[PDB]
Amino acid sequence: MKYMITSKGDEKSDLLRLNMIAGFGEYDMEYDDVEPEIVISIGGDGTFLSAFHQYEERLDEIAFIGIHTGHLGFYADWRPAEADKLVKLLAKGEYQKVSYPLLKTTVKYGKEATYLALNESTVKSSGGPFVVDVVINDIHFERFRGDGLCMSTPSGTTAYNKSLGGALMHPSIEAMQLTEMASINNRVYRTIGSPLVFPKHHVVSLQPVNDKDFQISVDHLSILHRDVQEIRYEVSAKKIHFARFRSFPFWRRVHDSFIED
Amino acid sequence: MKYMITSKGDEKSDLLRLNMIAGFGEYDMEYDDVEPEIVISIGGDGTFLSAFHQYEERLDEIAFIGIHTGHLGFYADWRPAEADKLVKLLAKGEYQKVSYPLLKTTVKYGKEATYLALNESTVKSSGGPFVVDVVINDIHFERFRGDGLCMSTPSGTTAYNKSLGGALMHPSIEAMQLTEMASINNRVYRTIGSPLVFPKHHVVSLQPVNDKDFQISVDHLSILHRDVQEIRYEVSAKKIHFARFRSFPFWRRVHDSFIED
Amino acid sequence: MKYMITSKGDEKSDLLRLNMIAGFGEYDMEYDDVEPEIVISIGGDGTFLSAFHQYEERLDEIAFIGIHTGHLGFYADWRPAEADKLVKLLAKGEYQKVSYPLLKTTVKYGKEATYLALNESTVKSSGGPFVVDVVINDIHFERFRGDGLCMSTPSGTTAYNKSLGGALMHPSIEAMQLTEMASINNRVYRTIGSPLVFPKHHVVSLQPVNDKDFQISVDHLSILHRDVQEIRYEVSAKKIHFARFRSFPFWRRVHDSFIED
Amino acid sequence: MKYMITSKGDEKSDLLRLNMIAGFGEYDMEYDDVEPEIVISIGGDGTFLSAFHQYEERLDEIAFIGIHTGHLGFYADWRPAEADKLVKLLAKGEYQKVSYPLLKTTVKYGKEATYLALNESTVKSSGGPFVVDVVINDIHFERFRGDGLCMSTPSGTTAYNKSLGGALMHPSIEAMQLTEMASINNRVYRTIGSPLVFPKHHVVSLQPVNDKDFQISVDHLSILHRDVQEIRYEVSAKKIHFARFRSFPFWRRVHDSFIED
Ligand SMILES: Cc1nc2c(N)ncnc2n1CCO
Ligand SMILES: Cc1nc2c(N)ncnc2n1CCO
Ligand SMILES: Cc1nc2c(N)ncnc2n1CCO
Ligand SMILES: Cc1nc2c(N)ncnc2n1CCO
Repeated sequence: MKYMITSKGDEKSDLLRLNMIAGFGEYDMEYDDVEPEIVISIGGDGTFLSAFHQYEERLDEIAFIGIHTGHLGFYADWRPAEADKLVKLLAKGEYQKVSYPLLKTTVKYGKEATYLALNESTVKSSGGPFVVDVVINDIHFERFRGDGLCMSTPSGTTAYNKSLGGALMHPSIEAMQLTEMASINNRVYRTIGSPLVFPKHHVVSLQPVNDKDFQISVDHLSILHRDVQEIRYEVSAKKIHFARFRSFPFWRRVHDSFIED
Repeated sequence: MKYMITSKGDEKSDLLRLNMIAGFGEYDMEYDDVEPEIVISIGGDGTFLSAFHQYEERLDEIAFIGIHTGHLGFYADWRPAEADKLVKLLAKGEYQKVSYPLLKTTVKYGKEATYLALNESTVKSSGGPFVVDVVINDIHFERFRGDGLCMSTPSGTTAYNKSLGGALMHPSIEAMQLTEMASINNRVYRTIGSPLVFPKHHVVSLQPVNDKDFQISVDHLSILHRDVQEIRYEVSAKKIHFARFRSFPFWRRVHDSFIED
Repeated sequence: MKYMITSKGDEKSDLLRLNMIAGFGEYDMEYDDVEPEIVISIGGDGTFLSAFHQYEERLDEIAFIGIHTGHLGFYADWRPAEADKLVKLLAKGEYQKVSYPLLKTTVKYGKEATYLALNESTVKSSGGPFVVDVVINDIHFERFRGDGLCMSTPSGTTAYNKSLGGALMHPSIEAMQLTEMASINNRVYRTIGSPLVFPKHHVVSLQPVNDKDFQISVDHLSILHRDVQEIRYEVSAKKIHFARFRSFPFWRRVHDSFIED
Repeated sequence: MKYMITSKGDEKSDLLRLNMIAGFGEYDMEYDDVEPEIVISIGGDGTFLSAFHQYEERLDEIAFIGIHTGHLGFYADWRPAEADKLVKLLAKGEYQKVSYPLLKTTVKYGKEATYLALNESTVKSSGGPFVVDVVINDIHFERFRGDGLCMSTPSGTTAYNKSLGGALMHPSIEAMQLTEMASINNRVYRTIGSPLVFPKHHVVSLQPVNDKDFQISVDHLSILHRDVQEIRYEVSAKKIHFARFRSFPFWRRVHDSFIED
């Protein structure tokens, strides 16, 4: 079927791309980077992240695959030596697909803007103090003061979420996790401190107290939004689909990345 | 139908119990503490915990209710002033039921012993050093050295799990969370550090490295087990059933307990 | 002697200032905000912080006093009701002085710039990834990757240092404490994680690995420095001098601010 | 002069001991394990710890040296290959001595008992809940509820203190650090959470609220004390003296143990 391949841009990732394309030339596979059904990422998890956001409007028609030319990644989790076996099983098809949950972020102004995140979305101040009221399912939960907040996907829990003390969630759990950044807790300002894991259909909204300008990141895209009235987090109805050609368990992927390999 | 009421044992909880029983006497309600369908706990979350383990072999035939004579609890979450309205709606029936996940703990010896936990199960050393190999789904994940480990239910995340840095999970998520106690991480011993959230059907097993004696707790029951070969954690197939007479959201219950009320 | 008074600028702090000045008019006290020997801060700890940096070149000739028109502060630690008793004991003199350690920050370019910090100095990235080599006493200690680093004074440990997990140090200890911000620790990048407390004459230097641009803060002053070659931290030879008119222990000040008052 | 050598008891540590003794036989050195002036520990930090407590009543007449037959230790910080160069410089004398601060622990009953700690002293419950009032310099600081408390020496900060989130202090700082174990913080029970670093002459006392029985550890000695009325912590007037034959900085020792070697 139709396929395309992105590359980190360095020498080793470009040459591995040209080899798979040539290998794909020996099968009924059409290269099409406009309406592809297979998207192969060669490089790292960041290269995978860019491939995800390049085709985030066609998520239900694509099965992603990641190849890591460097260290092992949680998304680019196949060694370059498996490329020739990869193009082989990709051309036959009949493979199985695995789906991971995504995070929807809505930004309301004085107008709206929606985004999808494969890892996490963070909110910080535009320079001054960061103060937001945290509203869970329309119930005011807390007034947060500190550096910022981070809402992570399940598979995103191994990224920025881990550095903030968040838990690692298996990606089969449809949920989202909220962690704090350098919260100030004293006699008069109190946060929950613990990370919070929210299930599907739970809406977490951040509302400004004074400053209405926040530096909002979604994966590696960080944009200063101005005159913000609300930031809404919830598990997305959309899922990212992976092509599965063998068994590489998430917990094993966690072990290899943080314990030793 | 059949019902029973447990009490913390102090004066205020005993008198509230006798009042509900007398109120129940005005309805078609038979007091039966052998095969009850309604179990009312009056006191605190600990009183609720004892009521749970008193009838853990009849979990599918019972809807639990907790009344807090002291501070608000996550299980005993109804004020004593709601007792007369409680006995009223309990007698009519037609109420809705809410189910929370439970944790199964299996202990293997040189023989087996199984337990159910409403909050958490912890493992510690019998005095010496605590060292276990952590095996997730038959894959060796890590060798843990430290004070001990804690596997928490979703609703149990607000108890001991919270004190160890674990996240707070909404109890509609069928999962279990593993946290570390004072892990030693250096050049040669490394743990994941982050809490781990496991979905249904994921089996986490602890295996001894040297000492085969561990102090194992299950909720408030702590027993020294000897000649242990394995400790297996997994989400239980059984669930605890609550009677729901109005709306008291979990996140609201979290706010009232840790932010302010 | 010579004195001056700064104010937060709001109504209550301005009027308390005019009252103390009028009270000072009944004594041999000359108002001089150019070469003062007494500097009174009325407002909050931030107002005190501005008063410190306004006269940081005359630190050895000044005894500072802070009055809090709002909540209790660690520097502005005297209630407005003590103002008339304050001006009284300040005019007589013969009071005792207390000294707190300060932090010296040196920035080297491709040129040098030095600063003094009463609370802390932080280093972060100019947008991209923050990576620095940490060199303690000319010995390379670690390569830090994460959000940033914070070096705190003893009295500054109750501010940003506390939010990052740092310890609270009694200000009679001449030392400085370094804490991490959202460090990434995996198989290939490892930080110490624990906060580090350095004594006098220990030099901690940060050196760039790739990006030479860092957003450096010193108390509430945050400046983007460009083409940076080194950042040097060490306990300053200078100390801030407080006027002591009664006993308000630091640990008591910690209790009142974080436990309850 | 007079000297003695302790050994871990395994084969490699025993043989290295007999070699140094034979090497000492070529010098004016008398083996005396009753009134030694040199105490050499061969094994690990635990072997060093036992050597410290074996001669804790003669601390001012002894210069300790540690040799690690296994991994590098913070006290046993000299490789076995340096033994022949060690016995050489030890016999000549004229070496320099380095002193580290120690922690004094006093236990009051309904009678008193005092102890010295090279690493730390911990207090925990005898099975039930651990609740103590924390009194700093006769001022009630907090009511602690949780697993227990740990007061660490400067050099002890790299041991149990590190696992609890405490900071690493350079041992030239005469101070002690208090850390919390799994504290419960909610609406009604609040602890400081942050570790606390106390200077010389600051007295930290723990007082029972209900249970008067506590499991108290001092380094590796753990004893159940009964009918306890008070536990007093303070920096000891005594110091441990090390023989210094070259330069092995503490921060370098920290790097080798936790970063990589
Ligand atoms: C892009 C990315 N996604 C990640 C993830 N889900 N878990 C761990 N690491 C990750 N990275 C590398 C930058 O943090
Ligand atoms: C018995 C109990 N269960 C709890 C829970 N699930 N969350 C918070 N607190 C709890 N308690 C009180 C003792 O910790
Ligand atoms: C200006 C300031 N200094 C502080 C300090 N040393 N400890 C706690 N709080 C402090 N504040 C208030 C802003 O954090
Ligand atoms: C006996 C000992 N003392 C230590 C110390 N001061 N720092 C790190 N590790 C240490 N050990 C080994 C057991 O934790």
